[PDB]
Amino acid sequence: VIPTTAPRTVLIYFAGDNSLSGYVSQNLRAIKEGIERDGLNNGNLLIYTDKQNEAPQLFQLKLEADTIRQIVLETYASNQNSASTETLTQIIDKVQKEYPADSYGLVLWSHGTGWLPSDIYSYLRSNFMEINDLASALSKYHFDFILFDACYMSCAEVAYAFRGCADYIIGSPTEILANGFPYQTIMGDMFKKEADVVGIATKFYTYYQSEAGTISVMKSDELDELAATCRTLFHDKTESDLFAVPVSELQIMEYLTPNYHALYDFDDYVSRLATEEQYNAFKRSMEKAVIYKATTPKAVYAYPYPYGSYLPVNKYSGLSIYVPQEALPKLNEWYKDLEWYKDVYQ
Repeated sequence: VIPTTAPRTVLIYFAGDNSLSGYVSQNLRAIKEGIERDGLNNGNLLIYTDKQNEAPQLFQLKLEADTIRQIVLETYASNQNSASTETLTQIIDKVQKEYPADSYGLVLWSHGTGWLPSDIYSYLRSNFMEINDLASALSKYHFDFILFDACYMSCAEVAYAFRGCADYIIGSPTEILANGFPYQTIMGDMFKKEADVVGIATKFYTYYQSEAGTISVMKSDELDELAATCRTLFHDKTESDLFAVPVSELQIMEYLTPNYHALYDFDDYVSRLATEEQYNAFKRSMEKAVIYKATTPKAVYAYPYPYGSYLPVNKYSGLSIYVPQEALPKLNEWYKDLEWYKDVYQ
């Protein structure tokens, strides 16, 4: 018999209650198999779900003898809105209070449009994870990692917005469809004394290696330098300068609609605007900030239902970026409220 404190408490928060509830169940199956395969290094694993035809609930999963024990802690009223950041921080507070640990991690599962505005389709002339409210809500915490099991979250704008509340950010610059992350192989990595964020991303790549998927890991204390380096090439560009960049030449990252796209490869975009000197500086900053990245030959997209699309990843920096475009004035104006824009474009 040995005394020990928990090296980490991790909350996996499924913002479900939609067409994708089946996927929450599949992921819960993968998580239970992963705990049974790895154990949890004395850590605590808490799950929040809000499935359709089910009340929202917070429960612990733990290993007991040779098997999983689910302990349904709280069952919430059904007027609890799980896509609300107030709900998210209510749950985080409860977990931290009842499961204190040497450190914390957060997995946010939400398949949809990621951080882009609710009106995104409208803005492209054709949201729980709205970047400013979410970053504001989480800014009072400190996580060792946030794993975004969501589309398009590996972009400069998100990595920058969350730099203060997480040491590392794990996500995809493109879509993650179906179940999402391979929970059945990453559970032990989340609970090492230091979270093995590179392990987690390498497992995502290994799982999807014969199919399609993109992953990256950002080191948050390198993001201030990345923004400063980008500031040197963006802060003197007029709207007319920006609009002269031809997106038809750029590596696509986002593909929700067939005519206008918001997000493209970060490095590719910057290479159209930077001087040689600025571009070399940018590459050095990216080498420090993006500590792991991997991609298959193609990226997979939901559009068009129900077959979807596979598009070639010919350039891959591990980060997507918004590209301002003359044809997207409402999206350009929305963009002006992001912290990245204010600090980098000014």
